[PDB]
Amino acid sequence: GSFVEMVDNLRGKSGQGYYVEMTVGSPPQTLNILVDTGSSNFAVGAAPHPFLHRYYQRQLSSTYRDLRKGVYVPYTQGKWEGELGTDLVSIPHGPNVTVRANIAAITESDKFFINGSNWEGILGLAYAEIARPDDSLEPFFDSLVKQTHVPNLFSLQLCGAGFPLNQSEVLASVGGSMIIGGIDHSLYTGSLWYTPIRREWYYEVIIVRVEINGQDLKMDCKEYNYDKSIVDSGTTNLRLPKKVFEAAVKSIKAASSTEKFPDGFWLGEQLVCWQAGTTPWNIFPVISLYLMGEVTNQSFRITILPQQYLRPVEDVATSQDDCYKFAISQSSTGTVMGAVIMEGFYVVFDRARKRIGFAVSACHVHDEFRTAAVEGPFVTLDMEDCGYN
Amino acid sequence: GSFVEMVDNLRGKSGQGYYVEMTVGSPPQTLNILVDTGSSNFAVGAAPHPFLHRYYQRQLSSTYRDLRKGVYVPYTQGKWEGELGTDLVSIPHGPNVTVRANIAAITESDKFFINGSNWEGILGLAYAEIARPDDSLEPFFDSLVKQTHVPNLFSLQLCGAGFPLNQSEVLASVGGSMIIGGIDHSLYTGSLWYTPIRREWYYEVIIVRVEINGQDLKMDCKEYNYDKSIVDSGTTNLRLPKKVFEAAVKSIKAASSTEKFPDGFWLGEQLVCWQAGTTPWNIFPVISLYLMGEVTNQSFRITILPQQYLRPVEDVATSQDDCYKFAISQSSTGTVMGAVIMEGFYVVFDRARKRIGFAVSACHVHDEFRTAAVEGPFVTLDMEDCGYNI
Ligand SMILES: COC[C@H]1CCCN1C(=O)c1cc(C)cc(C(=O)N[C@@H](Cc2cc(F)cc(F)c2)[C@H](O)[C@H]2CN(S(=O)(=O)c3cccc(C)c3)CCN2)c1
Ligand SMILES: COC[C@H]1CCCN1C(=O)c1cc(C)cc(C(=O)N[C@@H](Cc2cc(F)cc(F)c2)[C@H](O)[C@H]2CN(S(=O)(=O)c3cccc(C)c3)CCN2)c1
Repeated sequence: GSFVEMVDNLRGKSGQGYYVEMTVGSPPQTLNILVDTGSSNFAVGAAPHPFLHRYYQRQLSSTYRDLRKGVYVPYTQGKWEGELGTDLVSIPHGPNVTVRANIAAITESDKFFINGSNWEGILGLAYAEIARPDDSLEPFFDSLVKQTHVPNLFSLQLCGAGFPLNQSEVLASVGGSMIIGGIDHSLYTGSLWYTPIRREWYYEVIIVRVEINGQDLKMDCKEYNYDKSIVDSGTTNLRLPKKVFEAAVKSIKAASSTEKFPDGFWLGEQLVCWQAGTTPWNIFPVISLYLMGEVTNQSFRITILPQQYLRPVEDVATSQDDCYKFAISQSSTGTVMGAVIMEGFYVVFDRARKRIGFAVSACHVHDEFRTAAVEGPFVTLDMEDCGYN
Repeated sequence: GSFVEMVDNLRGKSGQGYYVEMTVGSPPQTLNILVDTGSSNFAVGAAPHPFLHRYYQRQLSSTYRDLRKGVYVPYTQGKWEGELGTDLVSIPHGPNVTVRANIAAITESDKFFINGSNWEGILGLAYAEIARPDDSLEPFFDSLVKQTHVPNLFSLQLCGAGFPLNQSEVLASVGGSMIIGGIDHSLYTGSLWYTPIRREWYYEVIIVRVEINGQDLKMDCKEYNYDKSIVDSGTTNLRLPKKVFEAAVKSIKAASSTEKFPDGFWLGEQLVCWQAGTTPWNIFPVISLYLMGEVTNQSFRITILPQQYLRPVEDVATSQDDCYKFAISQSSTGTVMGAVIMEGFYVVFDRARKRIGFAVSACHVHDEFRTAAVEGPFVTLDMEDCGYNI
């Protein structure tokens, strides 16, 4: 019911990622690790890097075991080269257990570490199927559950501030909670609705309908999941398949037409600013994503506000204006429900029952007139046809 | 060949540098000078040093003029301290002119002079912007052009032997040509392709694409010129920015994977040897560097062989094996197209038209199956974006 020891154990923000503290080796080497539900490798910087002020020093760990094998891991954003091995790992603000897990010691990288993010590694929480080099390299969460009694489930509450957080602020602020092995009821309001995990590789789900301010985008639902739809804390934006993205932007533009913005804004590249406190939230539409339910021909929906899809950023002039970037972008690899979307909800990755739960987050940003929502049920047919093959 | 007097006026090798003979003072004092397109100061040993068997003696020159000013000049490799002055300078196997130029008389140095190199000074041929102490100290070539009718251009043909040269051999062998004021057609084959000199300080260029055996390295082209790319005869290796180096080595290892080499080899530190005549050139890939062309959206490429990037060295046991060191290394100061790269081509430093020309060298080392090349044109867009801006 409650896991006080794990509540508020996350820090960070949508644009730089959310991270949890972990320790590797003996004696314990503390490192901040990016929580990534969109990959399956546990890797840490293991050599000096301009953006790192600390890294994993294998020669100083008595429990380090060298697997005598290198691995090359590229992501959409960047990539790293690492040396595989194992060591004892713990989560200070997590379950009171120690696990021997696989660790990729990063020796070379390109556009992977983020300057000023405060994290030095990544925690891939997805399934073995997409682990590199292959599925024989057991993911951290799998080792955790196998070696301990911790229930096969974790939940994430990512908290966007709603405004820019400067360097010192983001280091001192609570970014959210990662409850390992349970669900903490204080992190959400209303009811939890579950959508099935279609297949166990990414946390894959199926979107069956999309609305912009109640208006049906009206596309073949297969387009929404081409070539897949995933829940990914390791990606900032809500990324949509090319065809869906173009349709969504046209609709969002139509709904917010009382004000015109440069193309660069809609490309998610340039920011838009308004005098302090005057952001016209009301001219932007809410976005509803209907997800397949656990009951036959039943679906539910999660609704996102512009407070979620417009990401706060500090103005180039550090002025007092409230500025933002459009956090919805085009994808060529399916739908990616990133951090800005997760920030509106408490998300339960129920691996044990092969499902993902959504509930209104106790820390989501909104205004006096609208709120994010998770509602159901709705009658929906042939939802399995929405999945891509 | 329209400049027979300057053809074959160079001696030396990639590992110790190529030098030209010059005279300074009245009466003329002969000295061997390192040809360095990577710096802009003309300086000579002017005091006894263990590695010098001769040096500039100012008190014996009636035309020596003291500028009453000292200067400290450090390079990545080493450094020297000297006293500035001017004197009359000539190049015996060069244009038939005498010019008064600035000369830094080296009185102290650290890791600058090389034992057995046979040179006693350095000729910085780059622009005034990087001259020490500042750009008011006119570089030698600028003085030469201003005081004479020599065209504002020089060309270099650096000739690597393709095998080790002992002390005696390196002293009697022709190391190449420095044509002052012109282009000698006998030093190259095929056509000359020109890339723009981006800015006049180092001889800076812009690389727009890189291939290893035709396979695109596929990096943002800005990486190739971070923070700059230069043509430098004063450096042995092809030096590449950290990330480009890592990518290049990975690809070169992949292409030559039928043979495994120790990390020390790829670090450019230890040599690898093969039984005489059996070097497996064919397992190593050719490397192509695409350079911005003179025409809009057009580029050309220069391709080098392992015969260029594997530098011949004498075996530690002076055996009959053919040994080499990997002559590609990482840099934290941008790309450096060093001597091992220049050895594959005839390079024209066309200062007058702010461009650098490349053509297959008549003396590049190759085998019966592959040759170095300079080919074009290729359609390339947004090349200006490949250049780096601080
Ligand atoms: C919070 O976000 C922070 C800001 C700043 C920097 C990145 N970033 C983004 O918003 C952003 C944007 C885009 C367009 C992509 C990514 C992206 O690749 N994320 C990765 C994790 C990651 C986070 C980083 F911080 C840097 C980095 F190198 C990578 C995630 O694991 C993606 C990976 N892919 S896969 O097909 O490659 C892929 C598939 C299967 C296995 C692997 C190993 C990779 C699938 C979806 N899950 C992140
Ligand atoms: C053939 O090579 C022979 C073998 C044996 C010994 C050196 N060497 C190399 O291969 C080698 C290696 C490395 C890593 C560096 C150098 C290097 O500094 N070369 C210098 C010239 C030089 C040659 C020597 F022989 C000894 C020596 F002291 C220096 C060149 O002018 C470099 C200098 N820089 S700057 O930023 O410093 C620099 C920038 C602007 C002004 C100055 C004054 C210095 C820019 C690129 N142009 C040479």
